[PDB]
Formats: sequence, structure tokens, C-alpha cells
Amino acid sequence: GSHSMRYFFTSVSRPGRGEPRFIAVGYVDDTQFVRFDSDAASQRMEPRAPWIEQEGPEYWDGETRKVKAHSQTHRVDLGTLRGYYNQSEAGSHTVQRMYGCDVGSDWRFLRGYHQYAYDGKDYIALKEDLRSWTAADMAAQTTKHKWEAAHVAEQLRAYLEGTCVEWLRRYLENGKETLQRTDAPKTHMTHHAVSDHEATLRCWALSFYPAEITLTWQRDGEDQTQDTELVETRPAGDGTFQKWAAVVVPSGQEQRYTCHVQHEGLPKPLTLRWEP
Amino acid sequence: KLNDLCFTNV
Amino acid sequence: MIQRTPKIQVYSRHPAENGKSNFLNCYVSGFHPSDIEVDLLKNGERIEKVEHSDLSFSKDWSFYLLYYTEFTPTEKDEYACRVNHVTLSQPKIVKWDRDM
Repeated sequence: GSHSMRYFFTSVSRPGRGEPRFIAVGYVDDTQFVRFDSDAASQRMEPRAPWIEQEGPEYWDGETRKVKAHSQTHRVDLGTLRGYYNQSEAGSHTVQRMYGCDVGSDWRFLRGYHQYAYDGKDYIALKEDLRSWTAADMAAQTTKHKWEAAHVAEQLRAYLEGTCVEWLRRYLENGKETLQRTDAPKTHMTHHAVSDHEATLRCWALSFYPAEITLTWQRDGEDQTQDTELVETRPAGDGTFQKWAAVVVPSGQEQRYTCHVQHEGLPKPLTLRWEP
Repeated sequence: KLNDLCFTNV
Repeated sequence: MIQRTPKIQVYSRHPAENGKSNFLNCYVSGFHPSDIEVDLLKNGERIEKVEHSDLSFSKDWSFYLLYYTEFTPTEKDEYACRVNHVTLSQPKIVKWDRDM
């Protein structure tokens, strides 16, 4: 299957009450493997997946060094962005950064990422060519010219197309029993009357990994996209995922509706009808 | 592994 | 600035069974800013030993957190998740619908 390694960083300024709260998390697909919290006691990058624990002290020293440096950059960026937007010194603001790489099922490099957000909105992002920048507004154009002069893209591209991808392949191997598995969803359907003429049919998908799934309803082979209540895919908390999809049907016409389940664990997609 | 690069400020 | 309300899901790790040990989850997502107050409730009272995932976010930059606690469901006990955020006039309480 397709795989990814992504790092996520969030810095939230708290003026008057000290230095910004910095949080860094690392993921291989939908599994977190590292973490850093500026308010935690260790002041170290810590393991979060059993397959990363086997890395020696030099690995953790380097990760702790680079993660504290990432946090310092964001601390300075918070002050700058406040000036770019003529914002008050007392308010709390957020910078977010995301970067990483993807590999296809052939394990060859597919995509690199490096993007930045200020206060939950796009600020600057590296384009798919790993050479150009997309600046969201006028303030981001100042940063864009600064990063072009400093040749930031040339440096990021060497990491994304090489280092990022080599370490992702090594993590996929070290964690092969969890990272390279497919848990097919366990499905069921519930039925609840809502009037003398209507009932809700809820199609369930549970204990699946990875999170990528399609759960849809049809009535006589026609998509029910508008009449479908769908929940966002949620973590079970044990490394698996859950999702449901519901439709309001006329009682007696339950057999005209089919729920369709699509997942890597299912060789052939599933068609499910209400079973009284 | 994190990117071993001193980022440029905004 | 632009603020986003948390979406809230209350559910169990495993299919619920009275008398059987399980985990009660409260997944908050799609919110901004990241400052959020999430409590798990047993018959309206706070649960003291509640853990949570490390702060992370989606492609759209909106944040997500999973709050979880060990629990043994019974027929009498009602579970809920109470969330407070800058976007909420009052805290939002979402009940655990025992199966769905």
C-alpha cells in the first residue's frame, strides 16, 4: 500500500505568562511514533510506538536537538507575524507547520510536503515541484521572497526526496507487523423506528486499519449522498478506526437500500442489506 | 527523522 | 480571527456489554484555536483519571484530540462528554448513546 511520514508542530503564544507552548508529533501513516512537549518534564523527544524504542541514545539526542531548534524558530516567527498583521501584543496566536513525504506501494518517492499556517489559515506552502512557494496573502509574499533569497527550497528538497524517504522505509521495516498490516472492517447494521412509516438504518465499520475507508448507501442502485448522515472516521484508541453511515428509510422498503463498504482489507467491496 | 536544517524565519 | 467549533463524538473502544471492562472515548476535532476543555461525565460527575492524545491537526489545520478513560458499562449509569471552547456560549454536553 501507499505510506507516509509526517511531522506536525504547533506553537501557541501566551503573552505575559511566559514562552509559547510548543508541541511536536511524528507519524508514520495513522500511527504516532514521537512527541515533544515544551511543558513536559523530560525536555526530550520521547517514543510513542514500540518499534521506535530500539533506536539508540544518539538518535534521541539528535531528535531532541532538532526539535528544540524547530521550537525556537516558531517562537521568533510568532513575534514577526504579530507585526506583519499589526496585531496586539497581548493576544494569543498560533503557528503550525507540517512536513513529510509519501511513498507509493512500490516504495518509491511520491510526494514531499512543507507547509505553514498562521492562526489556522494557510500562510506559505512548498509546491509539489519542491522548488516553488504558494504565499496565501500579501504578508506571506514578504516571507516568500525571504525564503527564495535564502534558498530554503533547495535545502528542504534534499531532505524530502532523500533523508525523509530513507527513514520512512526503515520505520516501515522496523514496524512491519503493525505498519504493514490491514485489518478488514467488521461490519453490522442497526435499525430504529422514528415514526409508524420510517426507520433509520445505520451501517457500521469497526476495527479497521488503516483509517482510509468509503461507507456509502444506495437505493435501487442510486447514490444517497444527500440523505446520508455520516460521521468522521474516529480512532478506537487501540490503533484501529471506526465509522458509521445512516439513512432514513420508509418501513417496509428496507431491502431497497444497500450499504457499500470499501477498504484495503476487503479484496472485494462489501454490499450489505438489513437483516431482520 | 526530523529535518536537520536551521529554518529561516518568516 | 476565524474560529472553528469542535465536532464531538462520544463512544466506546469495543462494542458495549454490561459488566464488561471497556474504554469510553471523546473525540474532539475540527476546532480552532487549540485551547479546549474536555471532561468525561459519570451520571453528571467528573471522572478524575482521564487521559488524552497529544495535540495534532488535519490538512485544513484544524485540531483534534482523543480523551479516554477505562470504564465498566452498566444499565443504570449514564455517560457524557462536556466540552468548552471559545466558540461555545455555554459548555456542550454530548451523551453516550449506549450502542447507536
